Amino acid sequence: SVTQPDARVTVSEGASLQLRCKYSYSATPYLFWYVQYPRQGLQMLLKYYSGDPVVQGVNGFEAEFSKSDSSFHLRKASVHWSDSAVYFCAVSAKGTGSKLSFGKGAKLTVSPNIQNPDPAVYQLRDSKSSDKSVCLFTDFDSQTNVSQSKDSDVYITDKCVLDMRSMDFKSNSAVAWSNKSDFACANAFNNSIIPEDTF
Amino acid sequence: PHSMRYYETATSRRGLGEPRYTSVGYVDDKEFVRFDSDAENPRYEPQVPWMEQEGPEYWERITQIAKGQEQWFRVNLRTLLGYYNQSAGGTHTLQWMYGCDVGSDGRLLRGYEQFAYDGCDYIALNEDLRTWTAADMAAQITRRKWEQAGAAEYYRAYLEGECVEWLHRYLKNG
Amino acid sequence: AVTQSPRNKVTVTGGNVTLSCRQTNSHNYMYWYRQDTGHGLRLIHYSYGAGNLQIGDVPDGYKATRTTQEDFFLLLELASPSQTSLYFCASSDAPGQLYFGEGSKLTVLEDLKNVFPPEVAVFEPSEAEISHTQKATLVCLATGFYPDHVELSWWVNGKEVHSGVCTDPQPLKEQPALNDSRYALSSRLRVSATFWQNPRNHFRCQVQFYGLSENDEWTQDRAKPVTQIVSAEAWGRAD
Amino acid sequence: QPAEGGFQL
Repeated sequence: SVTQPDARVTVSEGASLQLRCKYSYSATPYLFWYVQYPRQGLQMLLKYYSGDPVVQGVNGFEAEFSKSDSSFHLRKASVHWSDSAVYFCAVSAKGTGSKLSFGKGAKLTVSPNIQNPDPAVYQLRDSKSSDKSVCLFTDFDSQTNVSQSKDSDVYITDKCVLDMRSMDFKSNSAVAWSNKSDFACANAFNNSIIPEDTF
Repeated sequence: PHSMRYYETATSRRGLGEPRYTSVGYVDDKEFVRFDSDAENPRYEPQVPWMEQEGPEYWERITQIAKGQEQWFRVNLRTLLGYYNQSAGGTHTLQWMYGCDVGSDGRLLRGYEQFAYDGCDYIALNEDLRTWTAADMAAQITRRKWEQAGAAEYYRAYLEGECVEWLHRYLKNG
Repeated sequence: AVTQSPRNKVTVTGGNVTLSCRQTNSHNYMYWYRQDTGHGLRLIHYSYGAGNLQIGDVPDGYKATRTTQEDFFLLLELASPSQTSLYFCASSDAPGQLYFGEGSKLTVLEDLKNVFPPEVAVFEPSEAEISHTQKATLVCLATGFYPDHVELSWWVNGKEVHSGVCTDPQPLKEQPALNDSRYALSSRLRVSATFWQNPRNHFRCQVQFYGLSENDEWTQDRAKPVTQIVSAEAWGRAD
Repeated sequence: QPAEGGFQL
């Protein structure tokens, strides 16, 4: 079986990356790394059968094999927002070479850098049937955490990074709403937020 | 100065029938394990008394290996049938010889990986265990695809790997 | 390439399912996997040629069939909600080197009266954000749907877009304390303020919902929660 | 131990 230490990993954009992977076979198996981008199938990132312990992969990915530690660590010099995916380590025992076995997978979230942060909380009205309000937190930074809903009735989503390819501008955003009689902007989004946002 | 060999061959059948596959194993110029396809019960059999002691899991495993090799050889003979633009009204054959030579020190001296087709040398692994030697037009294709898929290091993984240990394991029983 | 069918399916317990896998390049080894949470993905079945099978790590509940070299089928005779998962099929001309399919999301239900179509709404850009950031942000919102099996897409001028959109990776439980609670999903489409100012522009968020098939049983007061396309829509606005 | 062909051609 393959063991990947962490299922969740977060790294700033333009930073070094090491995803660890250790196997449990004494006899050295065939080693593999695979990538799963959201709403896609798995693609082989890289492979290792024998010889040079340092294996070069596509898209600047490398993998070092350690017979000593029974390791097969994936490495990349620098990460970008496009490298946000779930990474799997796979093995196949000797003799059962065409029988793969994947790890739990490490979800790699790469927090992009934003040159001009200007956090803000706005109120959006519904297109049809007005007075249906939805509060929106946006243009804040990737360093500030978005907290879950403490009241089941009110609903808050986790942060989300959108990309306007034309303007080279990415922005994080969280959405909160409630169908109750009493619900406002400063009323919600309270947890761990900057006092510098526009209302 | 010991050695080990495996000769796996496949021959296409005339008319409309499934090809014949065989796999003979040699240890120091001695047949020790054998397989055939058209036999009543297509399985691996020991050809020497020393082997019989091996557990049933070994036999079933290597038998599954043999079946996978049957399918493999089938797909490959269809492939090579396509390569040399041949019609299906003929009979051809494909041979795979893979082995290992071990010196006095016990460590691997020379690995062997050779593929031949119709009595002609098709493709062969080199002494460096990294490159390939091909002769004709259709073989260079295989060389390219295997240079990109990294075949030499897989067959090297077998040669430098299981071949040696299993060879010694057999030698200990003699 | 490797094509599997169908992309999405919703069934009931005890129902019959059959997943198809076709390859166009005649590779020999073919695989059937399922990807779950905290389990990564696990090998259901695999085949080393036409007319043959081989047991993976989790074979229970799933039978398979290899008719030809290019056609691999994963059959599911007795459906159970424990088999609600995302199924991938694979191919290989090389041990360990696999070519994965598009994916097949399947949800198995013990019950049908808990199936609800999503209610979709579009919320227009706040004028404050327009004046302050020179940008406009529309918010699509799909609520009260079950099971968690939808696909949201933004359509500007009758054409699907992927720029400036953040759709939540996975929906939210309306009642997180419950287990078979309904789900809610949000999405944001952000454009230039001058683009939303243009009243000649047509914005629309569409939710493709997968629920009861045509061959499903239904006798109730509510409208039959069939697999449907529930959409919401707004025009540009100068103001 | 017999080997698996693995690779087509």
